[PDB]
Amino acid sequence: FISRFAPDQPRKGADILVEALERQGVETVFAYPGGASMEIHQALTRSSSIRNVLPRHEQGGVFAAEGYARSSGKPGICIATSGPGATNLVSGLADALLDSVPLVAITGQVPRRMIGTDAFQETPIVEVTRSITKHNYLVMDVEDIPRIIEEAFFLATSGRPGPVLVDVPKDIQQQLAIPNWEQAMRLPGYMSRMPKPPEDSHLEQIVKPVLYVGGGCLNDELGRFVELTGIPVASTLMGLGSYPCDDELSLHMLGMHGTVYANYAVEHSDLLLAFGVRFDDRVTGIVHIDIDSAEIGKNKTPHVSVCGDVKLALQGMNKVLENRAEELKLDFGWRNELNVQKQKFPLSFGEAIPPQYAIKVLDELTDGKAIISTGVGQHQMWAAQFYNYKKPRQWLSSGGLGAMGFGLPAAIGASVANPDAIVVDIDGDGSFIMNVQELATIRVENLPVKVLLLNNQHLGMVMQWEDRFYKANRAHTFLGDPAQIFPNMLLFAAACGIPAARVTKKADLREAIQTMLDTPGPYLLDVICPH
Amino acid sequence: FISRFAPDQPRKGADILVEALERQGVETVFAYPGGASMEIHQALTRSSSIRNVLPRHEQGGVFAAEGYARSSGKPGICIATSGPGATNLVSGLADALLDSVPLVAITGQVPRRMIGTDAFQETPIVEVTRSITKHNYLVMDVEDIPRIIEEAFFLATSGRPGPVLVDVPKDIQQQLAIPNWEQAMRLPGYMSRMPKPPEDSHLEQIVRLISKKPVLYVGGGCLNSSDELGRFVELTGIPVASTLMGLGSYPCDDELSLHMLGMHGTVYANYAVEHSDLLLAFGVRFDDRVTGIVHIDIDSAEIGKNKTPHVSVCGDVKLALQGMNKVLENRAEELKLDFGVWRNELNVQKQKFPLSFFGEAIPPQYAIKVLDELTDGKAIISTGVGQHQMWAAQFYNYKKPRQWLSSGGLGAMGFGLPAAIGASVANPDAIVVDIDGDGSFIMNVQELATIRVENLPVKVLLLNNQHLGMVMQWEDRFYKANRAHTFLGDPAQEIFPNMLLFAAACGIPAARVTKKADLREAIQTMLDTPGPYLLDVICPH
Amino acid sequence: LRSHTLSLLVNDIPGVLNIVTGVFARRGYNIQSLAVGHAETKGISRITTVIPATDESVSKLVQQLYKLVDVHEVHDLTHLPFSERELMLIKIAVNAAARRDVLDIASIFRAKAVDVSDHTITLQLTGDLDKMVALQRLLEPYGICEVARTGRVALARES
Amino acid sequence: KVRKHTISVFVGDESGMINRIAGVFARRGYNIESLAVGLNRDKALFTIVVCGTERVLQQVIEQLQKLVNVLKVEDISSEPQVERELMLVKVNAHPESRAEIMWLVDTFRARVVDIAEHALTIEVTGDPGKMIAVERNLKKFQIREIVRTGKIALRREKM
Amino acid sequence: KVRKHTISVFVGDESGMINRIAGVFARRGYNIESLAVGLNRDKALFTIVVCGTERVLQQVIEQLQKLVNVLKVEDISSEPQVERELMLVKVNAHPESRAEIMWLVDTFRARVVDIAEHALTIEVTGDPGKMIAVERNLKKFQIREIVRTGKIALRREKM
Amino acid sequence: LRSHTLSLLVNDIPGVLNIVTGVFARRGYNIQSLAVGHAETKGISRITTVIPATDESVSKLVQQLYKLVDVHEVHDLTHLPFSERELMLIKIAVNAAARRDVLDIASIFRAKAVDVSDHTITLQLTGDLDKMVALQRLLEPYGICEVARTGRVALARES
Ligand SMILES: Cc1cc2nc3c(=O)[nH]c(=O)nc-3n(C[C@H](O)[C@H](O)[C@H](O)COP(=O)(O)OP(=O)(O)OC[C@H]3O[C@@H](n4cnc5c(N)ncnc54)[C@H](O)[C@@H]3O)c2cc1C
Ligand SMILES: Cc1cc2nc3c(=O)[nH]c(=O)nc-3n(C[C@H](O)[C@H](O)[C@H](O)COP(=O)(O)OP(=O)(O)OC[C@H]3O[C@@H](n4cnc5c(N)ncnc54)[C@H](O)[C@@H]3O)c2cc1C
Ligand SMILES: Cc1ncc(C[n+]2csc(CCOP(=O)(O)OP(=O)(O)O)c2C)c(N)n1
Ligand SMILES: Cc1ncc(C[n+]2csc(CCOP(=O)(O)OP(=O)(O)O)c2C)c(N)n1
Ligand SMILES: CC(C)[C@H](N)C(=O)O
Ligand SMILES: CC(C)[C@H](N)C(=O)O
Ligand SMILES: CC(C)[C@H](N)C(=O)O
Ligand SMILES: CC(C)[C@H](N)C(=O)O
Ligand SMILES: [Mg+2]
Ligand SMILES: [Mg+2]
Repeated sequence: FISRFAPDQPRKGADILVEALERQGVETVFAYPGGASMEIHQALTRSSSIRNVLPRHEQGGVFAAEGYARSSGKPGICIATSGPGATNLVSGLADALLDSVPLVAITGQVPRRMIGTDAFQETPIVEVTRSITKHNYLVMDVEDIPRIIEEAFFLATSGRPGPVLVDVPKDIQQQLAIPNWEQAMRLPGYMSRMPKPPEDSHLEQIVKPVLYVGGGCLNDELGRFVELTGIPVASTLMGLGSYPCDDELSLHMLGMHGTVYANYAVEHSDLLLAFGVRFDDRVTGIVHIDIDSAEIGKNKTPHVSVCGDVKLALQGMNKVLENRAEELKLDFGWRNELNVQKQKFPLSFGEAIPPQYAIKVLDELTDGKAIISTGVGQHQMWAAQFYNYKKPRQWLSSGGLGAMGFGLPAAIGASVANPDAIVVDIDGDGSFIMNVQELATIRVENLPVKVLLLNNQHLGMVMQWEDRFYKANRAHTFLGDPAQIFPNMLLFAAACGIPAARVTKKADLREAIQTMLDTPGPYLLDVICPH
Repeated sequence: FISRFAPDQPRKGADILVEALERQGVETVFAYPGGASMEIHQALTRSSSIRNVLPRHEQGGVFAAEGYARSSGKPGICIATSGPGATNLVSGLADALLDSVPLVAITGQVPRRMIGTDAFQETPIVEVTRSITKHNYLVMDVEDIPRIIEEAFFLATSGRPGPVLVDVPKDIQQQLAIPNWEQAMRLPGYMSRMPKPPEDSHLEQIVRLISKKPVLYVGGGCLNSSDELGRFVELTGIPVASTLMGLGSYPCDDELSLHMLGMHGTVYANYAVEHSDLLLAFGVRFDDRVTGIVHIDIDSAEIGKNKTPHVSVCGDVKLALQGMNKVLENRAEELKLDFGVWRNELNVQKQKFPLSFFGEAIPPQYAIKVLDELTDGKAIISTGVGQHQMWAAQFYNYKKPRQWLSSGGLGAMGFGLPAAIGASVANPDAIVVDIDGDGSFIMNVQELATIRVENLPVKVLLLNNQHLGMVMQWEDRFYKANRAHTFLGDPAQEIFPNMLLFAAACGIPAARVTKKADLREAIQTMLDTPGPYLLDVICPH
Repeated sequence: LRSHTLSLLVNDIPGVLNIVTGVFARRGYNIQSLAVGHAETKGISRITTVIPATDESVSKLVQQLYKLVDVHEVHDLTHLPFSERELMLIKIAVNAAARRDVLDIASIFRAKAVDVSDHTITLQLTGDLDKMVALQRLLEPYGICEVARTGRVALARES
Repeated sequence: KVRKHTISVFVGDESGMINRIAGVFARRGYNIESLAVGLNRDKALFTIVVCGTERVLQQVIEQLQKLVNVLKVEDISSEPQVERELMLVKVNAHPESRAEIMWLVDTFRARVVDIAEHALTIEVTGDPGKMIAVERNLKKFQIREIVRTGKIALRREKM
Repeated sequence: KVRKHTISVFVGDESGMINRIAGVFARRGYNIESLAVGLNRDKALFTIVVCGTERVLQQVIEQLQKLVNVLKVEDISSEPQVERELMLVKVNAHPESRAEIMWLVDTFRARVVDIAEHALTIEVTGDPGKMIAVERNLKKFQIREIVRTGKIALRREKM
Repeated sequence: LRSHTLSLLVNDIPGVLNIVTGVFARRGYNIQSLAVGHAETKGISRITTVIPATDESVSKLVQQLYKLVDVHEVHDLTHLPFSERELMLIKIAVNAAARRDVLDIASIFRAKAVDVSDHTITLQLTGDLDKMVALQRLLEPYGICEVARTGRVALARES
């Protein structure tokens, strides 16, 4: 590290923090100006390495920092001003804590002497967030900033990843002090509980089976293990991409919206390798390997369970299998019976476009290599089932929270993290309009984001619970004007100087999708569908 | 009340709740559908008296329920699904608790057996909100619903008003049970502390104190006492200074209305305070924007909070003014109150420092003087948080209370457009005008589609300047004009976005205006056109 | 349900009790008594609590508590052999004649008198919940004014 | 003028009451030295000990009255009062050490709760000044564990 | 589920009554672990302790009612009850051993009955848990003889 | 004013107490209690006293006392940590019925009886001023005859 100040020069706490971030390898932050963040924003302008991206609404900021953190694996960062700013973040933190995504939020706070009185824009944000974050800190002394920031990045990344928050009073941000980059972490409880490396005796004990993998497998070893075993793999809505969807053994999504053959596989399996999963009710309606000792036995009691990083467990088992593969002579050619089920219940759907065809076309026109983000609607299930992901992180979606509006900003995060990737946002009608105001930001950065809108003039997924269970009764699920596409999203694109088109025909759509992929820079495609 | 069910017919808890709301005089609710609120939404469709309004974003819903509650004085209501729905309400509740606005929020929750498992969309919303609400309940039994709802409406309205929240597990909403509309409130601590009527001995001591340079200082606490205050001003002739929340409580056009005081307040009102000899702090909390003594308040906690008063009284200012009005009336001729010297000296200051503000490059203060003139100062005005809020507060003559709707202590951006919806539902035939900066505006621009769904006659006045103006000012004033990205246009060029197209997308007529001489007719064209309209006013940054 | 005892050691940061009590309240469990105080070393406090629960649910709750950054360790004591004590102060409205009677009960319980007025007296007692409730049930005929109970405190016995 | 004030709070019972009470001090960043509470019947009485200024106390002692389910609140610290703490301690006790420590317990009017050859459990009760004297004496012995309730208090009834 | 139940039996007196009572347990091959009785006037109250299942107890506790001269029978084991044992022990006591054992008796509130230079007789009384603790302590001393009564019990009168 | 305690050592010459009491009476200060007696060595006496004063005026008065030829040393104890005790005898007119009641109070205060007649009884008490005045205030209903209070005695504690 190269310091902009002398090793003994006293400087503002703000610059101390900025340096602490640069020292941690920070490169881009999402932030919004306001009366409690001016010091930080001015320091971010004095810095040269960290890029600043200003979204239109703070909830867009936190979602962009989440898209960035999910696609790059790097810890995402977002900053906001006290009061109303901070409170807008809550919808983000509640998502991060549910998907185990590392994220660090920093906020400005009222002067220390003003805390507790209800001063202008004062808010107990620490007390509001205490129950929905992995840990959080109130900075009472500039001298702890280096240690606090370090501990924070460590906590965010170590163990099960999760969001963390640090609040800094304005006067502490202005206060001049001398840093100290050498200090120890004070985590004596947490450190003592950090998972020890896996024990080979269990790996050897592990040596109609089905592999069940989820978000815990995000970090080759599984593919190698599949070679040493030839076992069929079932993946969750979060496990997608961890295993190539085009492989013969990839059973795609399992569960309630999952593939029928994968569900049959589970229904008739004899050995379940629950590696990196939490037995979510959408899946459940046994061998467990996990880093989180709390998930062990949480929803269902396993026959065998191991605490520790699945990565090391797979490397160990891969060696144990390699030195004994010829002795074990594993064979489950169960595989045929399940293939027969694939043949008996394969996936399926005039000019009134099938949305599944829009996804099949987009997969094949992009080698299944493009980065996908979604809202939360019928379109989230279709874009999960019908697109063949070939890398992890190609799929970005709200797993457990189900937060509408997630799409567009998560596409921004992914575009900043992967400057040259093909980024396509596949979105609901309801899910799109909730954050349509962020389109302005794309024009400011000229990001080549591709927007695909599955327009059917309704809050769509709720209308499936109407038409399946509540006797098709309309609880206002229709979003159009009863007297007569509303709004004309073409005009929305026009307002941003972004080229766009509307499509209605199955016969036009293949050329239209290719037109958006051909067109340099950003584009909007409005796919008019039957409800 | 007329029940849709037999007095002994067991029915779903959802219908029990709906009936409990109808029994409380509920008329319209802002709600958003989702997997934990379907039961409630269905019951709301089976009901006939309560109208449902569906906004585009939940944080629009809570701001409409706040606009409705502020303009009508009635307790506002909003409903939302669990998880991401509930969490988006937090920005509203934090506002209500800062402005003492009564509001009741109801939300659906995961089945009881699932709580604490981290189930799909589960969120400890009770624990998240516990520190920012007057009280909150977790409904553990359908049988308490009648009592809980009653207690809630009472708490929301009684004492210092404030927001309250009730969370109901889905299975309890479906559970069939027999109601009981007769049950007592369990509020022993709170009830025991409710303020007793004011004591006349203090009113008479106040009359005694009523001085040579007195000033009346009133804020949001005077909302329900405009007539009594006007009468008191007759019995005294004392000049009145009003806060950004006190506006409308006292006619701005009266000779004694000094308008806003403080950091942005009028220079003459600030001189008045600087040289006053007796301060009647009635319904105020000594906020730092005002402060940088007689105190009357319902909230015993505000007494002596920021500054120690010489005399203080706990109780409703309404009763204190009625009592003092009688005490003064029976002795007005004996007291012979007179402050002409002080009143004149201050008028001299008015003359020396009157309210004041480059070719066709529009003065926005003139745009607001025109807006007052063309609306008799009678319209409902709503505002964001930038420079535009200060101008609309200073340069418009409010004649009645509740004419001014703005975020006071919290300052939440995006408040305008949904608060205009609330006021428009509460006052079907009023003129509603929403005044905004383009930073304060764009954060909630997704709500414009709702206006077309309801065909509401809302008038939007966008004071466009392509910057975050209030932020861009404190840079140019203090932080050496240096820029934390305070520009929101495209550097390569023109107004961005073209808000005309945003109106066009909703089939709403609109206009753009750039020059001082057109503006007076452009505002009149917006006021004359039936139904909704948008005027985009282009200003120098 | 049945009542259980938890003993917890905590990293003694300002505000940590709010984090811990939030976990019980998020499961909805009503803590019947709590005591918190300095442990054997500078920089640690012990919390001890009684809750109505299942021995299944406490096992889930102690697993759940280990997710906190600021716990050092947590124990159920309920199935173990443990020593237990509890302290109580009680005030009573009493006249000179009844004072005799009350002093008799006190002597039986081995209660120590600790305040007197010819209006009222107060007694100190130590023991366990059965003697506590027994006494508080026996003194009902007199105007019992208030009862400042500590909640239990416990330690396992290795014997 | 940092001082170790003590507040007593009287309440009607609800799930999460200790979490509302602990939130008002956590929101300041103030530190609770000790807190003790036991659910008496339908109602409960806290006694709590905190470090800070008498200025900021007037805020937190006012803000506690805003809660709908608090019945009464007092700063007890200046008034004439009964005041007691229960402490419990386990200490290693070699047969010789068993000889002197016997002289100590025989002094403080302490009781022994259980015995093992490695350690003993002792129950100690009295005024906080005796508690500190005891701690300074035990400092010379190999403590094994200690736990204590925090000071309970009640006002003395002057005529 | 072998458990160590206790039964209490109230009788009108006849010569050989204990022999009928002891026959019903001997017939099963059951074991009387302890038994105590004394003729109070014209009537007597046994308390007895046995090992086995709650199933077979229902047979022998029924078969005891077939006797013409039993007045009442109860299984007392589950109820809230007063319970006590008397024990008496003679132990060798060398002048030094006399020093530590004094510390023990001074702990358990034991009394000394008679003295000789070779041995002492001690009287011990309390709950069975104290009795076992005492035995585990005396294990380290040269016992000479011991005898014990077996537990007496009575139900506590709840209101 | 506030009360202060002075401890003085003096040459024990015949008539020295007149010199010392002259210094207080020349300032006009009304001594609340005084006790004088032999110190730790032959040829020295200790005087101990209580006076209402300012902690300014006691500093002037101890400087003033050093001018005396017959003093060895003088101390204020008031701001120091010091142990304190006081002795009282009290006589009461009491009949056989009230004698019961009085013995009850005595037992509570841990007062020891020391004279009896069927006309009157006298009690001995030791402690500190609050128990002294409390007892004297409580026995008012009976014909309290006389009180022979010693005044306080104090020594600093080095701990
Ligand atoms: C309407 C809707 C319906 C849905 N229906 C389905 C459905 O039918 N099927 C389906 O699969 N999903 C569905 N989902 C998604 C669902 O909410 C859950 O996310 C999913 O069932 C389980 O996610 P997971 O276990 O794979 O990841 P999660 O457990 O939610 O998150 C990541 C996991 O990774 C583990 N982990 C993290 N780091 C490590 C590490 N280093 N080492 C080991 N482990 C680690 C964590 O402990 C955690 O368990 C649906 C979503 C929606 C919105
Ligand atoms: C950028 C910005 C700048 C600002 N600058 C200024 C400025 O220069 N000047 C200015 O005036 N404001 C300004 N404000 C607003 C100011 O900061 C406070 O938010 C405002 O004063 C709050 O309103 P209030 O003081 O009247 O009390 P409120 O917050 O509205 O509280 C209501 C009061 O009424 C009392 N009350 C309620 N019912 C009764 C009753 N029945 N009887 C008696 N009392 C009752 C309550 O207890 C309480 O004291 C500014 C706001 C912003 C966004
Ligand atoms: C914030 C929030 N509000 C409401 C819901 C409930 N919900 C789930 S998906 C959905 C509608 C999906 O419609 P759309 O976004 O248009 O996608 P589509 O179903 O047409 O594919 C709703 C209202 C939610 N998940 N989150
Ligand atoms: C959510 C939130 N973010 C930031 C602020 C700080 N803030 C106050 S006014 C303002 C913007 C001012 O510009 P604008 O709202 O467009 O109106 P203008 O000042 O030009 O009149 C900002 C960022 C805030 N109050 N709330
Ligand atoms: C241990 C606990 C009471 C801590 N001192 C707190 O203030 O939260
Ligand atoms: C009174 C208190 C101990 C309450 N039962 C709680 O759980 O918070
Ligand atoms: C009652 C009993 C001791 C009887 N006298 C017997 O001899 O059996
Ligand atoms: C010490 C004093 C009382 C002395 N013996 C005197 O006679 O004066
Ligand atoms: Mg939809
Ligand atoms: Mg603006």
